[PDB]
Amino acid sequence: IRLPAHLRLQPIYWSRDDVAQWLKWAENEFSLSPIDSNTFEMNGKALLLLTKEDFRYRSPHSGDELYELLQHILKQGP
Ligand SMILES: [Cl-]
Repeated sequence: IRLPAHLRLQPIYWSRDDVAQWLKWAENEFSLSPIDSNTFEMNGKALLLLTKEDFRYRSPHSGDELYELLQHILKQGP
């Protein structure tokens, strides 16, 4: 993945602006339906506490994909 540099940190340290940039990157990188940043106005800590369901309610169309992408990020190697 061509993850942005500042996002190479462990997601537990991502800021709220960092998560804003994360949604921008994914939508562009994976051609996802638009995502409002206001939808996911949170830090990395709070974002990691979300369920794929929660992502979907917040983003009905590209929500679950973001969840799984986040899991890939977290899962460096199987
Ligand atoms: Cl913050």
